[PDB]
Amino acid sequence: GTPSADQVRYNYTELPNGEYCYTPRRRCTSADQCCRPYDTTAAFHGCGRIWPKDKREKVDRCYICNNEKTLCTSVM
Repeated sequence: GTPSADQVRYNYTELPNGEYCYTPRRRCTSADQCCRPYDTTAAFHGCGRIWPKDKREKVDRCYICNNEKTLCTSVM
């Protein structure tokens, strides 16, 4: 029932640029690049900063949270 790291997981997919996807907590340019969540029905993708650490450098990074938006990938 409760949220878990499994909810903020990701799945390996193919991108239009020829690559697969950019790992989480990695500097990206477009959300589409950021690896999508393992369960699109229980999570979403996007490029930004969901932590104070990334805010310091001010650099958009791949992130993945659950549908409940209660749990998200680690900061490190």
